[PDB]
Amino acid sequence: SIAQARKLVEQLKMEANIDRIKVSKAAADLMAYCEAHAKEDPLLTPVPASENPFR
Amino acid sequence: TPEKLKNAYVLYYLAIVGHSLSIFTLVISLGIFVFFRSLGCQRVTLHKNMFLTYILNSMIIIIHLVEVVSCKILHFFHQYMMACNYFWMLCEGIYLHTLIVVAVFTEKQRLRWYYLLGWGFPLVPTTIHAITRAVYFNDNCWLSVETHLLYIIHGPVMAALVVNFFFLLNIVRVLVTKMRETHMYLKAVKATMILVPLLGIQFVVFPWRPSNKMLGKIYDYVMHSLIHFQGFFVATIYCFCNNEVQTTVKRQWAQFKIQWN
Amino acid sequence: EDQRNEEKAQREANKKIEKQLQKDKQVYRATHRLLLLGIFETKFQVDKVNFHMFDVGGQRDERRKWIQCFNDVTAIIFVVASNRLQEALNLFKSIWNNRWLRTISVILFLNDPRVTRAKYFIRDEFLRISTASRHYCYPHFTCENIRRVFNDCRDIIQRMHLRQYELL
Amino acid sequence: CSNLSTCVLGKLSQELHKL
Amino acid sequence: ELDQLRQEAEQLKNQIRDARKACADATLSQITNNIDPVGRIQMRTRRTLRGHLAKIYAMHWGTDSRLLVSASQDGKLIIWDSYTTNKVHAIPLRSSWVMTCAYAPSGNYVACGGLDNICSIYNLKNVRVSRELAGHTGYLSCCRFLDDNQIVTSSGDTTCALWDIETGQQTTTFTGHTGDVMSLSLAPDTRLFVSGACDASAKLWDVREGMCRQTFTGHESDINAICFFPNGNAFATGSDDATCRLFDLRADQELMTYSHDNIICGITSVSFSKSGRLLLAGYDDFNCNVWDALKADRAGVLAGHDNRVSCLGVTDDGMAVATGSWDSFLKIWN
Amino acid sequence: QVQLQESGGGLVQPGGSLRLSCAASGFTFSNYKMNWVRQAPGKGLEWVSDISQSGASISYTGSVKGRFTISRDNAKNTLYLQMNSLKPEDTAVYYCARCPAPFTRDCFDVTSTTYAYRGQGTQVTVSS
Repeated sequence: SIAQARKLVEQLKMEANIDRIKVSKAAADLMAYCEAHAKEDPLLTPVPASENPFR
Repeated sequence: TPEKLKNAYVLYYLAIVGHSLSIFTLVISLGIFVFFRSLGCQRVTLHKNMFLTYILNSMIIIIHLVEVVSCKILHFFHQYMMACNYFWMLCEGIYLHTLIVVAVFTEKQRLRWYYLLGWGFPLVPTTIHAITRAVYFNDNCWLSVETHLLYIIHGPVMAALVVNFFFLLNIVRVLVTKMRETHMYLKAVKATMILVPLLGIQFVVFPWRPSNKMLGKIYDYVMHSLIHFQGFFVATIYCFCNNEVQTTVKRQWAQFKIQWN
Repeated sequence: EDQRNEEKAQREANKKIEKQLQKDKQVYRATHRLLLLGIFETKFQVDKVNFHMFDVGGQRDERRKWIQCFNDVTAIIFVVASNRLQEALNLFKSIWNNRWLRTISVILFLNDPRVTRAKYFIRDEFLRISTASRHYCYPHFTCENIRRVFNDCRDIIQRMHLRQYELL
Repeated sequence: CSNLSTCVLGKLSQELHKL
Repeated sequence: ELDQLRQEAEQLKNQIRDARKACADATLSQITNNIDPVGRIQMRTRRTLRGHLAKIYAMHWGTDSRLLVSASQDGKLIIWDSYTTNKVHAIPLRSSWVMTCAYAPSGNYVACGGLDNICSIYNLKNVRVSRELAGHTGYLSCCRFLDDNQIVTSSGDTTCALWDIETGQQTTTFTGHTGDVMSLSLAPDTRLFVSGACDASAKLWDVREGMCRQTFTGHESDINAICFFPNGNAFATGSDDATCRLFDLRADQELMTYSHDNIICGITSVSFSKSGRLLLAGYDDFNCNVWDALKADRAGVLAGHDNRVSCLGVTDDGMAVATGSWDSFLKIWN
Repeated sequence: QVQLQESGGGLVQPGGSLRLSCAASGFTFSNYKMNWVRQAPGKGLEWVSDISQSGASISYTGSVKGRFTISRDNAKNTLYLQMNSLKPEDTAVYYCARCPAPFTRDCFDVTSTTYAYRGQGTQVTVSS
């Protein structure tokens, strides 16, 4: 299990080196995407029965 | 005679109350089967035809009740509906016995045969009775039941029921063995009692109205009460005490509260 | 002007498929699917009924996901080997109390005074888990074995049909 | 039908009709 | 030799945990809560596709947004036409146990993988098996197409694999998990695929290299189904502790938790809307709660099914939601 | 996020006693069902005991029944296992396993082939 353990540590350092944007910025980005495309969403904003192909 | 008229009137009241209540529950039970497509099974579709027969038999009896060549013709329809209803009970008994005992796996292979016995076969004895009664007897409204010529239509009906009673004996014999290999007496008595209305075994176990007046009157009350509510007791045990429809009804009602308002 | 052609094309495209599946629904419902325990699927006929059995010898022993697929089956064949016994009791105890395999029966195959008591002991221990919780255990022993899986699934289908009429 | 259980309606209808 | 290495990994792991909490400094609920919620979503069933016999285990739409493929447990793969409810193709399968189906983005290939641990590829130009991929040692849970040539599959012997169809060999293999990898979703840029497994872990893989880029462990039980946010920076995961969590790729931690104490039922499928504001989650208590994904409120409930919902998909034009359940009915919602 | 840490162990006399204390972190301990699992040197993994979600329903393996007794405490967020009159034949590595689902009664955690939710292992050793 010593040989197997080496694989876990090398995996950990690879994922530890990344830089992280802050949650405040990331939440602002996710909120910004939803605000921009909410007009073009047929489930949030419903479409009339002429535009709806399933009618 | 005043007592006889009073006795007949109460039974007449019982027939109207008993059948109207029975037909009301039956249409709801039959309605559940057609409306809910999830309940589609081989027994259920066979059950659907039996339920309409009860609906058909109850309405014709009530329409016969209000009136009491056109009179004769309606009675001929009444003879066919009464006969077919008893034969259908044999058909369900035939299906249940085959499903449990003879051919254990699914038996939708011979469904055409059941329809011929259920609907096509009752026509021949009733048509024999209608033809024979006119030439031999020429009864008015066919409203005499004391004649000796009713054996031809009712001979097969009694024959169908007695063999149906044999089927119940096999089913209980199979059931008790299954319980033993697994309070068994309580389930066994409950199982036989619920089986009786659908198979129509009240008639065979009480075949003849006795000659004693005290015994006859109590016999009259029990026989009239069971038969008039036989369609009601078929609809409750097989559409309300039945567990699979009970689950389906519960989920549907839940949706009815949220999407309504 | 091509909407009419599309309807004519599709409706006689759909009709050949729907009449195909109704000649496959008859063969699907005439197939009593089985599961063995303890990748290879072998279907066979004994007395003119089809038993489509799926051995799971090629899968791993993390069974908490691929055993939920097998909820549809009729009977789960259980083979034990004789601390190889107690760890087979805990698998049978797990499939018994599972929220998706609550209605699936189990057939046991466990494969002269000293041996007889030992065979009796295994039967008692397994029968103590069936009483803990709609589905009944069927124990068997050593020493034809495929007729016992026909004769015991027939009891399952008789008991599956008694429940429908609320009899047993 | 001879007062069998099979035709309860028959004897019920007939007696009321007579009276 | 093992204990000293474990301490080094633990010290390295400690560096992750303090950095993640320091980076956070806010939660998504706080900023978002001042915005107006969407209210109640009324979705009405429009089609009900009834052709299957056994339980519908998986469905996949097409980028045509009109044809969908569903695979049941009776060994039939059916390519429905969702507009006019007609069946285009019915394909018999060599194995009746089939746990996934995939529809190629060009619409020329249909792949279904089952418990035979073989992904099969069906050509659509009768229809017949073209290439069968047999390299896994467990079972095959989900599969997706990158393009018409290369297919990514999440097996159940802890390894995601990238396959080449014309050759038949795995070009790359991903072996980071410790449990049966249940579901993968693909990024919109089609270079990164998250995988959810039985470790309560979601991992981020870059398909060109073949190594675990990121690891998201915030769940408590097996992660059933996973779906990207439609821009490519976040994803939602469904687990067996009745919790949906939204994890961000750039902030490397969990933004939100979608859970109630009335919900003691495990998620079987997750999907997003077109913009991403609505989070749809199928549960195994036979309904599909709709979550306002920005504010963790329940917008509405889809309660039309009769048995456990297995797959849930939203079209690429965002018009419809098609759920497939264990009662052999695909219901299309608008 | 499930991490299970264990105490206890060490060289013991024959017929002594030991207390193995599994510490649980990451999950809500009140909803899951704990299990202890041996692994003797030269054997596979065996099963030892369990508790239900409340602290009521306890089972054991036949070899340890009457000698070992286990208990959890949900507020302290721990699990215990007290051995008594230990044999020189049951030196093993003891893990603290958790069944993978909340509010159920079925478990699949005797496996060696990469079970996720189990502890590090505590080498109980009995010399003579």
